Amino acid sequence: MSALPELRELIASFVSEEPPEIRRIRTGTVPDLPGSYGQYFTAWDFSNSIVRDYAMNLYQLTRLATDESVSVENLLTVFRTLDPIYSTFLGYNGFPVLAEYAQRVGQPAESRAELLDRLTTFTEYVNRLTAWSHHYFPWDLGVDSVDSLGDPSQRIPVRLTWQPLGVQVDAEIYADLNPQLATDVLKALPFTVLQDHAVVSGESMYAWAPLVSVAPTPVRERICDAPVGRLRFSQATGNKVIVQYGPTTETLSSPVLGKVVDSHADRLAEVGKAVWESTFSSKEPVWLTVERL
Amino acid sequence: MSALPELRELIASFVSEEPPEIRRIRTGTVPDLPGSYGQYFTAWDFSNSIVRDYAMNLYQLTRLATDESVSVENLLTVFRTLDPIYSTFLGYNGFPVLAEYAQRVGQPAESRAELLDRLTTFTEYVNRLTAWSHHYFPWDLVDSLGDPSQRIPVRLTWQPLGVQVDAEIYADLNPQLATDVLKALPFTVLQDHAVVSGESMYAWAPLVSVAPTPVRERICDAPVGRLRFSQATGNKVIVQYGPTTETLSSPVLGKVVDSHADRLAEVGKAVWESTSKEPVWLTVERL
Repeated sequence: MSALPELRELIASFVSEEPPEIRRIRTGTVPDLPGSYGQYFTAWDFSNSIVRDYAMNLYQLTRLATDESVSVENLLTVFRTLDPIYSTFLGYNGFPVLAEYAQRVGQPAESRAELLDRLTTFTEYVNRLTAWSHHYFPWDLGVDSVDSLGDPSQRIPVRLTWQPLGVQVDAEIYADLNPQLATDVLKALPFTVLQDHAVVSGESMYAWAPLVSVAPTPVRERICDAPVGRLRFSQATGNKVIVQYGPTTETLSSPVLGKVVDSHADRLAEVGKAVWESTFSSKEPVWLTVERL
Repeated sequence: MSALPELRELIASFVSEEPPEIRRIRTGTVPDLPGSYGQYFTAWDFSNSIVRDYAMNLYQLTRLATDESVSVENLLTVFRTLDPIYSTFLGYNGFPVLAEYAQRVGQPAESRAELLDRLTTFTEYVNRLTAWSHHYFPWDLVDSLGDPSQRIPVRLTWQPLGVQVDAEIYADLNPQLATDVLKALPFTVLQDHAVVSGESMYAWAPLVSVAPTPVRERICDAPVGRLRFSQATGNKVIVQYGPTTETLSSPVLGKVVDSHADRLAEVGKAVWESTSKEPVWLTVERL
């Protein structure tokens, strides 16, 4: 069935509409008034950061609900230690409903039924809150080929569309490299989600996709070593579809999803300039649509 | 024997000196130059936040090694699942040694004592990295319960302010917590101010108490002069000298006597601006 049905309508509402929480935090109208000495930028820094790291904790707890070596009640114990501290502080720092649903996950309700699904739903919920926080946070104040490796018949064509940019690139999903990962993304297609730029990785863009893929990733590519047009699906940082359009420095391995065709790789730099303008200063909503051709 | 004595040497040195990582991140001397565009404040904002939120993960894992229902094979599984995304990103974002010692904690610790000490040593290591990052981060952009005779006096002195209050630790309310805190006396650690609660000051103490805390007080309900030892947010001693808004309940460690509570407002005024990022030291000692 549905773990927390009231959450699924909230995940559906927040893929397109801004959550009231991100608004009250960014406008300094959080009810309890967090922040020291007349100012709320520091509490803003703690809401942006804690809601982000909480989401990383929740995702790995979702991956743990799949591990059968870890006992079910043992996992419920682990969840009822790290989650509480993050929840009640987020409940005080502008995320009250996030705090309330966290206790509902920390319940001995059944086993696995209320472990995997509950986290999945809640993890997708907190990743959507983190998506809007990353968008509306004032960052302005401060080898061999994997593309060749693989059956050419397992390439699934997709088109990326940025509005109101009006730009469309054509990409290719690598479905034989990470089978279940590609299946998890194609079953979520099509989706239109807010587009944001990477803030530490360099010339890269990521958008939180509406899914919680727990699929294995046998093929992973180092980010800094990714070609122009690289499609990556980072499950650990919030199930994001990442499009790299230039040089990046992050040396970590992220799952490989595919790549934009070379004829359309020239149009990614302009979109990245506009999307960086969307995350760094303007805060103007640039939407991304991934769809199957 | 300690699990990682070379880490214990780093924890001892960082009480008075700034870690070499915290220096380069605050100055933008990270080797691969992280951060988008030409600015590095985002890499700074991520290093301060990720290492602060990582220490909380490490502390609850340290508390999980006391749970005997969770097996050492199971705690190592939750470690080898939740740790990498935080350790490898920190290793790239200016904490390479933190990444190195993180895998060494996830080894097949033959015993729960072996794994727990790896956690306790590493938790204090990351807690001091969070302490110096919190100090140099540009943010400018129940008393009647128990018996009085069951309470131990201490003396707090802030340099170079020269301000000295006399406090009283309630050793009967949270016995294990108070015992674990007194064992660190005397200690001189950097004093910082709270940035989200209100008029409060905390300083990271050189210990990792996982002692039970039966008596916890809501911060918004805490009187002026309240001594709190929050184990979850990095084992720091907190002195509230004015109004606070945080509604979370932190363990009660003691309180500065009413006679010297008039002297706390001045220190907090010269500590809020110190967190200017100018260092201020705190010495707590047994009288």
